[PDB]
Amino acid sequence: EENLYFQGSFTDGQYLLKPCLSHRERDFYLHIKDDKEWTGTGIIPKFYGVELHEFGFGELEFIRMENLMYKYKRPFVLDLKIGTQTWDPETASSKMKKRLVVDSTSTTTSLGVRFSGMERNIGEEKPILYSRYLCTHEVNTRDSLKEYIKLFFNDGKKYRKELVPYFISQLDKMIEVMKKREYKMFSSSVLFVYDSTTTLEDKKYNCKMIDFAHNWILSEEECTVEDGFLFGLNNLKSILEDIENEFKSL
Amino acid sequence: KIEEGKLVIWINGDKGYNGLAEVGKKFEKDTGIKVTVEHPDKLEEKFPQVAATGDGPDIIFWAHDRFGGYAQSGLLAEITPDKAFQDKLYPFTWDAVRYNGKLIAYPIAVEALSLIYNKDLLPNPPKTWEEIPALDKELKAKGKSALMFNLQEPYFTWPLIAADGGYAFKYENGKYDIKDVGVDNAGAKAGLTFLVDLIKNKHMNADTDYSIAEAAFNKGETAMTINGPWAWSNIDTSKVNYGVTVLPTFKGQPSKPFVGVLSAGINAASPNKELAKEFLENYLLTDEGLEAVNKDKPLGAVALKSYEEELAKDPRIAATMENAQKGEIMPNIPQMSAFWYAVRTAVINAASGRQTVDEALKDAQTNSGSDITS
Repeated sequence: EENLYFQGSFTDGQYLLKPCLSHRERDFYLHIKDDKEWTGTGIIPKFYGVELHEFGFGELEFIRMENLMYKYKRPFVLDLKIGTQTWDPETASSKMKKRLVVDSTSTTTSLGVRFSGMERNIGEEKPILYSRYLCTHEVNTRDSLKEYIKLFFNDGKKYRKELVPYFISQLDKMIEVMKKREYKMFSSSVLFVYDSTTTLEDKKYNCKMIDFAHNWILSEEECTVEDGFLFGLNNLKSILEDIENEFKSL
Repeated sequence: KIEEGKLVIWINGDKGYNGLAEVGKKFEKDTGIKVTVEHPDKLEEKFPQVAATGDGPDIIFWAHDRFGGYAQSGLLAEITPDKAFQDKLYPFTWDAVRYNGKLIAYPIAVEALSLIYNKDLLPNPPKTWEEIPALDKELKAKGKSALMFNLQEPYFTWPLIAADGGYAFKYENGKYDIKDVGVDNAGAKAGLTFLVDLIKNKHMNADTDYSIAEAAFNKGETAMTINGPWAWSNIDTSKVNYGVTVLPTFKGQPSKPFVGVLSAGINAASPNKELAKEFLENYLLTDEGLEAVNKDKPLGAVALKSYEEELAKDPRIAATMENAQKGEIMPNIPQMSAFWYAVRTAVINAASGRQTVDEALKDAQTNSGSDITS
């Protein structure tokens, strides 16, 4: 939704404090907190609990989450929004027209995945930031999405082709859980991160599903519209396989 | 639904509210207007709730930082002191009650941290932070410590962090620039590093809090503490022979405590604004008005020059004003809550050793700019 994932979030060492804009994300993490298919598989961030915090206007609700980039020296971050639509039954009618436009002009409709922002830290320079708004003109084809994902794997010196198998393995795990069709997830993302200083002795990379502000728990609530999530994951995997093959010449 | 033709005043229960009521009785004698002083629990929370309806007190007393949020929501009337009246109060206290360019409260009292020391244990307290490690070594050998103060709350640790150049939000053009935060510059790193080394070198304990530090000082266990005028009456009961003085310097530069200004704001919904102005300017903010309050519970230092000059014959009061003038007015802007969270988190994480100073202050920089509009 309009709500950027890290907007209003706090960093406390190895944790993030993520503000609760609604109860959906909170309720999702509480719902799966004892389910092994979610918590033992390394596909979502670790969840530590709900907490209230006062910020000068009254107490706000936050969830305490794993900081996936804890101690990263040179972070690389890519957010890909997953699904064939980024609106759901609760989306305001006033905001419907724009979602319908962006979903069709981006790769959301065609692939169930779209570029949602990137950061590259490319030596000792200021980070290079790549806006989500690139998705509707610069990253609006499968080929351009593949090129931008390859740029994510470009650490400024070389393509980090040795990391790609990890990302494919993670997507495979996400596909296996999401095949069960127990949730619908709209406007959620797969977050790709690594520290370019990562080595075999100190592994620093991660791929997680995140941003569950529009998750529907189908055992507790009805949601008839389709999310296209599994379709998005399959297409993303296909792109990563293509990248792996393209990196073979390196 | 505020009743016209009377004044209801809200002030915290630890203030001299019986003294303020005596000023209210003097007002009633002259004007025939009844003044009611009340001290309800958590009034600082109640006021924004109750004032939003359009009911509650005519006048509210609280630290100036909180009044910025009140003025943001339009709960405070613009005050109209003429030039003559403004000249009766210290200029810096007016800077504390300005919000969006307009004056929104009358300054009453000024508070700031000072160095409090045990004269028996240390008749010549140190002028610099740098000499405290050697001093602690000497005192430990005699069975005491040099310094204990609350390390859990950034209000207490910030004066050292800011000394060599740390700051919260850049102030210029009468305005705070919230995109320019000074928690992660060379100065802040230097200050926090010195603080952490004090802990590493066993001159302070990371877990020392308000209660532990106060008890220790008041029992003669430690030579120094850092605290404000609110703490003096407990030390008075303890029979420790103590002084209050300028905070130590760091790298030859003064420690910079945040200055709090107890202020009296006027409810924007009050139909008694003229009555409130007459009360505050011509009854309360006079030598006789502040004395009445001070007699009940001491105000520490005050914004009114004429009465401050009398109070400052007490060197503890002179010290409070000295440290206040070397410090900075506490910013009144909503973003301060993010800053406070940031510094609190950074100090705890660095002092505990789970983060280095650089790591902790990098996160503080980020946290200070977090978009807290929920």
